[PDB]
Amino acid sequence: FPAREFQRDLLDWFARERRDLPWRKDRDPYKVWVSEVMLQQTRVETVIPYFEQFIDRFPTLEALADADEDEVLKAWEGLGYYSRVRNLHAAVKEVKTRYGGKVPDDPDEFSRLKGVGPYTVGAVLSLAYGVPEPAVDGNVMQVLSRLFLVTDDIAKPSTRKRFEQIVREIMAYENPGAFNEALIELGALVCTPRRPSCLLCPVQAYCQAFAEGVAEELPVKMKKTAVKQVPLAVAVLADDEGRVLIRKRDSTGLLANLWEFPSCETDGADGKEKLEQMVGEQQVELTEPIVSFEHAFSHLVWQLTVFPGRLVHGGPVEEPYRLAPEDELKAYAFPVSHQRVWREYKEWAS
DNA sequence: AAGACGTGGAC
DNA sequence: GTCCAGTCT
Ligand code: SF4
Ligand SMILES: [Ca+2]
Ligand SMILES: [Ca+2]
Ligand SMILES: [Ca+2]
Repeated sequence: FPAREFQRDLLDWFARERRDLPWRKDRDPYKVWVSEVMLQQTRVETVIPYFEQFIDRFPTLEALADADEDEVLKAWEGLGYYSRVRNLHAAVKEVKTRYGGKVPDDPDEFSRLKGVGPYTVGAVLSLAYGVPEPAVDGNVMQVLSRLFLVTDDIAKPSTRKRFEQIVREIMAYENPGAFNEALIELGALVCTPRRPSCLLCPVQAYCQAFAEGVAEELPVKMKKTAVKQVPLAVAVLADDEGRVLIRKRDSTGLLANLWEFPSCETDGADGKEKLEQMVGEQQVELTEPIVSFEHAFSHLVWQLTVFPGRLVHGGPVEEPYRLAPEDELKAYAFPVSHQRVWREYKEWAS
């Protein structure tokens, strides 16, 4: 494999075409690490405003570590896959507590941190510290599957390990961070899933898939399974003084530690009744439902139905619930589904 | 291994 | 509608 003629060419292309993204302003390990977590299964264009806002709020690792969990989650509100930021928050706290605020440059110690998998180890340490670890994301797997005509299913962990070995074989130990970011940028800008720009492509000469005319069929990936449908009844409960009842989800599993309007997973069966029974347990009367809408997750679809109701206080509002004046709802981090619940509630109200 | 785990944007 | 931008369990 003509590594040098591939490398020199990839990196020259990158020097010319590299996007001036916010996290490329410097090689600060904290800012890099934040961006690499935010970018997990999230497009660059989506990340940009979140990254800018997050770094303004949490300018250093210490700032992030010292912040309240609710503040950090609100900074992630709407980005999706919220355990990323809970893991990052813990990883920074551990980096502060254990390492005094210096991001480990040891791969095993960096990898020991929550949220830091093989991609994030390679991305951060190669960029920040020059450590020659591979940084294999979807872009890289697309590029390598085409270059070396690798047909193994990339859903398999073992496939990713094969790509990691290829990177180690063709890397540029001279400039590891720049090699890694260049391979990713190639997949971002050129070696795209549909209609890849093979003719423009710098490393076209080395592409087995190009020769064979099969780039549009790679990488190989098993079609996704159809997802579960889940009915969800949601109560929007306001008292005479405009405050609304919300509750914090447990830290285990779906939308962990986010706030929501109280909801009961129904089986499509007696929703309004299930909601009234749910609140009584942990005084309230619900009207007819005002809207029904769906909300997609990667692995299930919520079918939401919103029931207005009136709240009469008969005791202390006990955890996990909170009585929030309308003007303070904006302080809490809500999943997009419940942001829409509230929007629909307000539209109906008017 | 393979399901859990969000969301928006482009086909 | 499908596809697509990592890590924990
Ligand atoms: S020639 Fe086409 S398929 Fe091959 S690396 Fe370039 S863009 Fe991807
Ligand atoms: Ca790890
Ligand atoms: Ca890509
Ligand atoms: Ca739970």
